[PDB]
Amino acid sequence: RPTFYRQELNKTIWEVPERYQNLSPVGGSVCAAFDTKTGLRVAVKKLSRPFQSIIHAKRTYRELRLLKHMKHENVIGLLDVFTPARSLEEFNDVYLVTHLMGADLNNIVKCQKLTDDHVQFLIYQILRGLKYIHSADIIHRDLKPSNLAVNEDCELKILDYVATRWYRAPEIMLNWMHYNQTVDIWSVGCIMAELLTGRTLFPGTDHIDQLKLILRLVGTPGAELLKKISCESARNYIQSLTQMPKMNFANVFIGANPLAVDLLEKMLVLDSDKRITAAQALAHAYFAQYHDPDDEPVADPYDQSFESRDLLIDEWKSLTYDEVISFVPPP
Ligand SMILES: *[C@H](CC(C)=O)c1cccc(-c2nc(NCCc3ccccc3)c3ccc(N)cc3n2)c1
Repeated sequence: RPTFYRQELNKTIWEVPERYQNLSPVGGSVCAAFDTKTGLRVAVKKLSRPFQSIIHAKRTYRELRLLKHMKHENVIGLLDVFTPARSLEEFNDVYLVTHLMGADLNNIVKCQKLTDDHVQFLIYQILRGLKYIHSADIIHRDLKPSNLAVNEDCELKILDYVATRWYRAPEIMLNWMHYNQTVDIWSVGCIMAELLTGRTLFPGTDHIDQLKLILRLVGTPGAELLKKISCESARNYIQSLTQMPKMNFANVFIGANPLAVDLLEKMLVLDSDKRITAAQALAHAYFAQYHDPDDEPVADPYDQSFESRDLLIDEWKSLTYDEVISFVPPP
């Protein structure tokens, strides 16, 4: 068992192993720290009251399991997890340790005009991480520039104002209950567009405007999609709209690499059934410089059956304790 030390930072007490030094607040609450064991700079997240309630406790468990499962170069994983508690009885605090990445894509994009090469590399990496996440039957749902962290070498990792709505797939905006993994592809298309133009592709003021902006680009639904809409409300909306043709994306992204344009056309498809998958996008010619199918790994199957369980706080808490105790660090 390691030796811990205590200290207070902005009206919060941090109790951590001596391994971690120079705790410095950066934003649960998150501190930057020095990992003496590896000379890495790391982010230490102390979870905000993880067992306050059933919903807090299930979330805490959900977060830990997910992070323990993610083992991929383009997805934030867990370097360490600990609690100062010596028993389940006193277990009331959870700390998660991950790589501290320098910046995020929103910082970058707001502060430099990217080259096509650089966009290729960045988008390639997002898709590589998406492939792995999707192969685990996980949907991110919240992809946006601030959820993508980058180091000075531009190595990218997917994490967990830049408004969420601006990256949300139209089927989520319309509230479809059976959306799929390709909602993340829509987000990637919107991120790619912004990297290439320095502009938010669809900066809606509200949900209605967001859809107006979207439909202006991609056109209104055809009959092939309308015959797939199960509910009257959504069909009444679609049939409301001024019949709009799809823009030719070459007239939107003027001077972009036409393979970038082609890829965007394949990402930003209104009908999610016809949207390219992450695996398929990785093999697109746009990423010819980076694509290697022998180094684009899939994940082990991820057991999400706990999502459908209704358990007591103590039960969620104990399960979390177990996940903490059983943690095996990465090499
Ligand atoms: C009906 C009620 C349910 C089952 O939730 C329903 C509500 C909302 C959305 C769908 C639905 N949407 C899409 N994509 C919508 C795309 C669109 C078009 C215009 C404006 C915004 C969004 C679907 C795509 C494909 C299939 N198979 C089904 C879809 N259902 C349904």
